[PDB]
Amino acid sequence: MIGLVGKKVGMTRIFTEDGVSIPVTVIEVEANRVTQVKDLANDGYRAIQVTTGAKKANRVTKPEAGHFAKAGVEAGRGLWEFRLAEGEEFTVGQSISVELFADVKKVDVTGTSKGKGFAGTVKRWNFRTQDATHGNSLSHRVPGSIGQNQTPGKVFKGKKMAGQMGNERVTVQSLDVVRVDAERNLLLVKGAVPGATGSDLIVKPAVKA
Amino acid sequence: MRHRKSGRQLNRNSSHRQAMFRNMAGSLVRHEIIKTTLPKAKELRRVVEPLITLAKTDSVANRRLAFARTRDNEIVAKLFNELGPRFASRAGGYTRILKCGFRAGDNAPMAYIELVDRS
Amino acid sequence: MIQEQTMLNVADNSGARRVMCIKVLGGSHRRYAGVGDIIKITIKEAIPRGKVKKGDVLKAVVVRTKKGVRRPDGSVIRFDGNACVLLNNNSEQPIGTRIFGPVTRELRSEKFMKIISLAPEV
Amino acid sequence: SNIIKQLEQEQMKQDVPSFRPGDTVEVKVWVVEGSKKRLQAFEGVVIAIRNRGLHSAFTVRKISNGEGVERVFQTHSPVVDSISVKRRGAVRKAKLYYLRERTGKAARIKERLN
Amino acid sequence: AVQQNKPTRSKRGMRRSHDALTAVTSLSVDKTSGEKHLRHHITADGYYRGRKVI
RNA sequence: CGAUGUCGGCUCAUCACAUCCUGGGGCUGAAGUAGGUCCCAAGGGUAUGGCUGUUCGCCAUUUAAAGUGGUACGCGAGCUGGGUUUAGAACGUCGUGAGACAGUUCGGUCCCUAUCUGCCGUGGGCGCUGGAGAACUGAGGGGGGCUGCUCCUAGUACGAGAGGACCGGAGUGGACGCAUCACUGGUGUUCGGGUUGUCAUGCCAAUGGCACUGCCCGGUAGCUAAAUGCGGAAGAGAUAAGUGCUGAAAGCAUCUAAGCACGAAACUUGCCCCGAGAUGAGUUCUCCCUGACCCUUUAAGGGUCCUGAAGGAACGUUGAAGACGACGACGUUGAUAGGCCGGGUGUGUAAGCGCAGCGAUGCGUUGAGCUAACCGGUACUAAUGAACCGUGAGGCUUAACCU
RNA sequence: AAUUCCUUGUCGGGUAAGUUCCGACCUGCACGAAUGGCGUAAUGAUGGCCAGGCUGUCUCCACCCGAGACUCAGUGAAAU
RNA sequence: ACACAGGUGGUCAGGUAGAGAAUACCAAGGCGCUUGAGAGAACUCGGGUGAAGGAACUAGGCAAAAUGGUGCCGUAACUUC
RNA sequence: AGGACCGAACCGACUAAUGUUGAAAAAUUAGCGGAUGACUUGUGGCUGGGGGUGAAAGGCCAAUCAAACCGGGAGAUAGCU
Repeated sequence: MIGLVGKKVGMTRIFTEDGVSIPVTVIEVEANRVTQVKDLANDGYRAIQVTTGAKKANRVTKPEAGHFAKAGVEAGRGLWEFRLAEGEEFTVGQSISVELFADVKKVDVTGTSKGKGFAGTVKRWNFRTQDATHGNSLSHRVPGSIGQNQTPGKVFKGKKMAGQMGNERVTVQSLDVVRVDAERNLLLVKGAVPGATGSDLIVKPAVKA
Repeated sequence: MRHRKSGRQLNRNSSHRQAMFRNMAGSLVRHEIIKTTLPKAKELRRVVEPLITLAKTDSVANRRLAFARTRDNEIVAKLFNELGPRFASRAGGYTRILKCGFRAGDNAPMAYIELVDRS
Repeated sequence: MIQEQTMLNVADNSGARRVMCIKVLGGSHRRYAGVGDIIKITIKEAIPRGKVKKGDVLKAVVVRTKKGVRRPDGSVIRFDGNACVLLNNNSEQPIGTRIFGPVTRELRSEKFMKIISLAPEV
Repeated sequence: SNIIKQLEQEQMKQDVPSFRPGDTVEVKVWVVEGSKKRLQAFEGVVIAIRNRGLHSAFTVRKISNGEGVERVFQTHSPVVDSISVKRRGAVRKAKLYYLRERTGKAARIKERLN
Repeated sequence: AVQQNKPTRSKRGMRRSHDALTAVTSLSVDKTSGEKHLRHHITADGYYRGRKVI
């Protein structure tokens, strides 16, 4: 089944009547108007393309507006693509709302993680800090040794040292749903999702059986 | 890692930062013009503008609070008597930024500060 | 939230007064002990004629802690001190015959029916 | 984020009593065991109140069997049933964490009578 | 921490490829005085976007 | 020997399999449970302390397990310097003596700003054959592959009893990783308060500075774990050791010679991420340019005027993006940033005035005053009108259609 | 035992666990009486051990304030 | 060798708190140290705080943390008293 | 009274960190010991190389010490590089 695109309102809690304080993430999912439908004849594969949100009419470029005018679809804030499975079908310009998730149980959430910039080996790979005392000099949070001697005489590919945190796509799998409400265009999931408040997300049904 | 963090440190001590912004904000009401560096001018905006709207209402409690900052009596009477009634209609924007290039000593990007009432 | 080398109070009349936690059984590289889980303790100070003496190695369970225990609604129940209850090393049954001070509710299990019945409160 | 504030407003319980730090507060909390549920009392002095919308909470310190027991109480949870102030204490702070080290006559809260 | 062989004038040249600056390539004109000044900056004699400010 | 730094420990690992556990199977002097042995299997995981400088070792207590080895007995331009093994001093012993004895004993300076290879990230230029904005396909590459305990089957099969299953199903944990701040919390020298000493504002009062933020008590946002969710799965294909069906060679037999079916955390996938420099440079959609004139030793030639499109660049306001680049949002057809209004939070009832008290003080206004990064708004200020790069329909040959 | 190689001698104490420490035995490789022997109150920036308090030493780090590192302008080396 | 975080003998010495030439803030007096402006990465140096445990780290409580003043009460083994 | 006690100047250098092409050819920072005595310090003098001096390390004798520095024999010698 195809997924949707939502925006992270933030986080809150839901108080079940039995007494469980479920932590819940509120994902604003405005209805995804379909901008493009692809098939096997000219693309060689089956996928649809949606948009959501509202962009400024001046800032949308002429090729971007030409794509939206062809689809008969008002301009959104972005474009995303979902492959269809066997048996699914969609038409260009049709809308898809929250109510697709009114019967699914587990969903997968995809987003770009919170960027943290250059971070050390202690944070990037949970390297244990050396002795803060007992003679130790200028080497507390350094990664220490990085390789062996003359054989091999080199550092292997994929070796863990410091680098860039965040700002990459990360999928969290098998999150339970709590509420579906197209009257508020909302969606409720137990747990935490990547990204900050107001970020972009992709919500798909879980492939994890 | 500066995530949603506001307020520059300007490579100085915190008390020195408060002391500079205490002194130079007193210069803004004193002469109505300063050519100074651009980052210092942007956060003169963050300290002077709450003071004048605090000086928009005149009371003995407000004068003492306006004396705790800027620590000068002549500044306090100037703040309340003139710019009190002068800025009673302004909803913010009490000053403006006018870039003026760079220094010659160190190439530091300067910019003029300017209360918009001055003509 | 009890680890190795931890001094612990005692809530029964087994004879101990201050005990030392030396192991957290139930898992390789396990760091901490919550509430109602098996730990191995040694006795550091005892009354003269209790059921146990100084320097014995036998198991115990944690019934109070300063870190607390999280309720499913988000509440937490924490105490001013961390206290334990002695058990026999092989039968896992409590050595003492009384419980001093309240215990929590998450000890309610088939192994600990004796303790909560003997508990004075909660 | 008016979507969030409207969302928590539904599960916002309508009536909570007004209390401040220093008040000897009686709390009735539901407890479920087996197939039955019961109402359990909890007396003590409140020492720390966190007001934050739906996530508001307050912490009550209780002396019991010679030692101290502390709770926090998610005010808008269905688990807590009734809150009743039994004494209006007089304190000079919004947080009373110094009661962890005062016991007996030292841990004496003057009433407020206001 | 010490170099082992002498680099050439070529390898210094490749490292100096990215060292060149860039010109302004566009400096704006005040509406009144008509003189050329940096964009979003005041002019030489005290003009900015057509009003005298100094 | 015109220098290749030693043992041990810390940090970081990587590989082999002669496998410690988990996985599969044969035989058993294998009733079951639990083992012995051997074969296949390198995916993943594979202790904490006491003693000693120790490797090792013993001991206590865990664990499913606490594997064996190579990597300059890995790793000092990464750390330590406890030992060995400098110069001081002493004991025992040898020597007449100076001195000496991997015998003991106490103390005893470990430098380097990284040029190249390597690796981790992050960019500029050019190319991909008119230019540009997007969304993808997927070659290829990386990450992840751990596991106990309890319950049901069942107290069944097996067993005289003690005991006690496989197969399968359900739940809940230990460690590891990812993500997050809704909860509990930590920090929070930009918020509020208490207080000592001193100096200053003329003075009382109220404040400000300094004394590590003077010393503290709380605490917004952000970050953060000790906090909260998720994961490692199911399945598929070909298989290892192994288990077979039919069946000759070789009238029998045989898993094999023809053919056919099973068979494991390995392998190929399924899961997640990167991914068209994949120079094999891809696919799809959209947008933009359809004016002339000369010069030549006429070529995918050169030049002049006019045109300057789409898009991009630059500037400014900037960001839960960020070392710088880069990335994202906005520019008065505006909420991009700051101020302001209301709120919320935090601190705790300001200052002033009035009353009581000789007074320190307490009470009324008053849950007051003040409030940072938070929420909802609000053009008040700064994001200027313009210029700059980018071109004139895009080569040759062949083939199929439209004619 | 500043001396004991075998040696982590043996036994007891301390510890859950003690090659170090304390007390004892004497099989003193290779103590021993002014190149002093055994004790010795007090003293020691002396050596070894244990305990209370105390804590980021540590499990295991997390945040913050300042100085560099990073960007811009000016000057501007070195080993090799 | 430097306009160098070093070395160099004597004299004077106020206010408050303080026993004090200690120390903290000051008076007279002298200086802000011959590169600045930003950004608010890793990492290094100097510090502040901290859940729970409190030496489990390590050769070794190294370092850090903790104690601190005055008066009064009271204070053991041992001893050359 | 005390080669007394605690603690500044003053004298010194026990531990750690930084530094180690340093600010410095031995220092800075936080702690540390003595601090009326075998103390410490200003000025001048005396003791010289197989010699001085040494509460003794083979230490100090002009950043040089198991025999100073400068000049000379001296272009010592070198079966070695």
